[PDB]
Amino acid sequence: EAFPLFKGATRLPTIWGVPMIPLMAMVMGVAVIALTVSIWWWALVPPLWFIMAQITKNDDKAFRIWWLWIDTKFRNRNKGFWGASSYSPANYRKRR
Amino acid sequence: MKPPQQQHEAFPLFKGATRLPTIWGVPMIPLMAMVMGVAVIALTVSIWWWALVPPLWFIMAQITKNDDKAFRIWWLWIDTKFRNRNKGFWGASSYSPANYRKRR
Amino acid sequence: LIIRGAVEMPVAEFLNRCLRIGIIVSIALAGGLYQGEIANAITTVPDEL
Amino acid sequence: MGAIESRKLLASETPVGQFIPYSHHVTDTIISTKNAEYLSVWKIDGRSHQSASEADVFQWIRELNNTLRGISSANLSLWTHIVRRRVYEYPDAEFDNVFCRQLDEKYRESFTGYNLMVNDLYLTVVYRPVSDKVLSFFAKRERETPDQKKHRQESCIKALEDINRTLGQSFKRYGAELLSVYEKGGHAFSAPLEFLARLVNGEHIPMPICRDRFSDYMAVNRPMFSKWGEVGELRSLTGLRRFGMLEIREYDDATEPGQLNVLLESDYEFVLTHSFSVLSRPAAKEYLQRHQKNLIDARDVATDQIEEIDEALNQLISGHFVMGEHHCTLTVYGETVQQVRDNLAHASAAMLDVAVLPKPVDLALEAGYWAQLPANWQWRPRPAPITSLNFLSFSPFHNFMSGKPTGNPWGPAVTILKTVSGTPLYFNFHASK
Amino acid sequence: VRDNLAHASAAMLDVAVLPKPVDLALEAGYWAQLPANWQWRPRPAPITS
Amino acid sequence: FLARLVNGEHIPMPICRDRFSDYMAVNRPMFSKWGEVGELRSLTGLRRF
Amino acid sequence: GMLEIREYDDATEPGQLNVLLESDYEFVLTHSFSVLSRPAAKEYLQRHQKNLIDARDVATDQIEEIDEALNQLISGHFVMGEHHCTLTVYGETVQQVRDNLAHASAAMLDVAVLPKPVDLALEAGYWAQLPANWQWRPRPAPITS
Amino acid sequence: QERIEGEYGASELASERRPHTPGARTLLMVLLCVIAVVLVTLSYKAYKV
Repeated sequence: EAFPLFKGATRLPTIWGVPMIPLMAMVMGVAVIALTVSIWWWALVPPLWFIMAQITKNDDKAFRIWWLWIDTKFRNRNKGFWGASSYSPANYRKRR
Repeated sequence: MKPPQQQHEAFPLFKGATRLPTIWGVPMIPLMAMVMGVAVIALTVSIWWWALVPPLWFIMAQITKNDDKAFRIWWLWIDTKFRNRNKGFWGASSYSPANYRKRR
Repeated sequence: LIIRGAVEMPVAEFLNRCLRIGIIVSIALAGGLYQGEIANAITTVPDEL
Repeated sequence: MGAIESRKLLASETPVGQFIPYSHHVTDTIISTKNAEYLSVWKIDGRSHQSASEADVFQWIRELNNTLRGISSANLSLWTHIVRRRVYEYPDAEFDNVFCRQLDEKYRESFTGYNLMVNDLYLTVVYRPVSDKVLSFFAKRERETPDQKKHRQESCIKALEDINRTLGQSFKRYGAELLSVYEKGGHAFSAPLEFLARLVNGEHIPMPICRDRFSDYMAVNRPMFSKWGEVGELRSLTGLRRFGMLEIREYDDATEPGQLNVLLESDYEFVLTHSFSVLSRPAAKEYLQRHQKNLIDARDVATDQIEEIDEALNQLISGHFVMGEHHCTLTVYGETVQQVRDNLAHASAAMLDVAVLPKPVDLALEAGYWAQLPANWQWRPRPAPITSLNFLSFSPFHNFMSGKPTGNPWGPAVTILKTVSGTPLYFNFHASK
Repeated sequence: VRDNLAHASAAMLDVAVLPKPVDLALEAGYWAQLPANWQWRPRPAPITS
Repeated sequence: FLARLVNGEHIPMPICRDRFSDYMAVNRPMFSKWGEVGELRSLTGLRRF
Repeated sequence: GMLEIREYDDATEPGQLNVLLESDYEFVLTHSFSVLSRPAAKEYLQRHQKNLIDARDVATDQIEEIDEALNQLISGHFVMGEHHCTLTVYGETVQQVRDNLAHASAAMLDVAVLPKPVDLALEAGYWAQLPANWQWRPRPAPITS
Repeated sequence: QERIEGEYGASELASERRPHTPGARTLLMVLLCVIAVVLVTLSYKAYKV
């Protein structure tokens, strides 16, 4: 009698089976490469695009976790001094 | 007597049992053994001898299809009851209980 | 990625698929020996005739 | 020549230690192994099967599978062991009353020609640190610093101890008892080692905890296996015991609950065996996909083909069973080679009665006999993957009630009563908790 | 705390909701507990009410 | 309650003359670089989560 | 027929297997103590500890005990040596000899020692009873004094 | 001049290490051995052509 749960969960808006935001990141990166070194380099698209499709199909929301880690635990400066990433409780906003 | 029986409610058992990973219908490990053997023959006597592949390969396919795990039994026998040295002296293959590891 | 996060069959499927891709790519890249085959054809004609 | 040949033949033997994968007790309930595969033994008082509705054994299997599927790590394993045995431990009782003496002499006279044998079930849930054989192929060669060896040690001990707690809580109605070290006379006597030694020796030799690896001194009976045959022979002090192994290789379109009950009522003393090397969900799904592909590469059978494997795969993804590699080796014990063959034919008839076509093991007798000791996958003759529901249907831990002959608070059992089933009950007032 | 985490994982698996310990987004999750923080949630997956 | 979410303790939070974001955390948290567990360095004692 | 009593654990009683002094069968129970020079004992203990360390399973109930004994040897002042033990029960009927062996095995399992029956080493065992027959000892292993 | 006794120093979390599945190293090494011999033979033909 359990209330049905449908597997439309985390069926993210995907084109070709890949979410918009990370695929746009790849488009920007490959465009940068093409404009920087050589123009033959829109062949870098299909390999990494296919690997991203295989990553997304297995684990639908890997990229959100990636971005969260990159934004927070990768930016925090004094990881080495404390032995761990820490944020000061008292608000030292560099003011006096 | 009649301990619990079936009434078509029995838990299904599918025949994916011992459907071993097979290429062309033959398991990897024995087919690799045949490849090694035929390669040895080809490198040893003559190079016309990769025609020795299809006959024994087909006989191995017919063996595997009938009895899926013959080769594991073959290897187990070869490793254990064929290696044991004093089969003749005892009248049977026997392993000493006391650990005589040749030490003193 | 497969050993950390993605769907994987570690030893059988991944190694076997990598082997298939590698063998096919190696054969296809053996085409880089084109002069060998062009000479093979140009000499197959006279030897037989 | 005639003098030196003793040592020459001596030193040129393969000791049984090469085939027994055990070592020091690491925890009072867990035994190590040369490959560092810690295991524990579970003595089980299997619940009755005769006195229950047919649907209720289904319900028992449902509960048992539900508890299993929570903890069935891809690193697990199971060896059930229903060691049918005859009772030599029931001392004749002294008496003073003439009326009582007459009554007891008459009663024990009434047992001439009766199956005096008691079932003894078991379970050894094993824990390999690493599942995939391909990486373990390297791991068997590397060198590890002692501190990380210790780290693996506590990781495995904690994991297996959680498994033991869960199984204990799941066997509340099965009267299970985890076997553990007990001390006799200022020395450590192992409780599991006696069972595994019974597997090796065929007797019950009380195994002490000495200062060596158990593999060195855990076999006190020189076994002998025939060159061309299915039967063997154990040369012991108390007498020869000839054993003839057997093997299951052909299932059917059924996993009816407790189909292997017929070997409980046996007239022949044996040791059944099982194995369930729990298997990863991707690998199990691949095996089932292989069966699906093979089936669908054929004529379209109406129902056996399509919907059955539809629901099979959908359950497997939805987490309702866990496939595993399985093998069952009934080994009958006997005193003469003709009699053990007769018992083997009887057991084959019994298995064929319940639609599991058995074929006696002939070339791999020694491999099978070394495949009974828990933590031996490399010696199993025919591991064939099956559904987990199905394995728990090949070992529902059914058992006829038998009671405990000795070890009671007062001593020996008070009386022995006829049972309509046939297996005798060793009556005693003191029940368990 | 790791022992308790393994216990909680066993408990959740008992009721058929496969849990996976958060490893890369520990800090994002820990900042996703305070109400009015959607930008920090690791895995928002739509479900029926 | 929300401070209990942040701190791990029950510190009675008064209404002072600032934004709550400024003075609502009295425990310096510490998150591991590679892991799932952390540590709250407080006066009354460490709490690992 | 014979029995080889190979025991390593320190005895519980100062006389452990003295249950054999009262039994219904004859025997000649034999022990040898071929001493080891002190450096040889040190080297043996070191090699044993090393080979126990360099294994795939860690057993801290063994390594620490052996390492305790290694410098107990220097300071406890007892000198080690080789030691084999063999019990040669006599009889009249061969089945009677096997019954004697079973009785002795039980009566020594009662005292926490496990007898290992002798099957092919009997000639070596018997010719090892003579003093100065070091060569024919089946499988001696070092034992504390 | 030494760290002050009985205080909270650096974290105890830096002691954490990522465990390795004890098959990855050996088979990874052998896989790279075979792929490398393929690639070297391939560049042998590359230069030879």
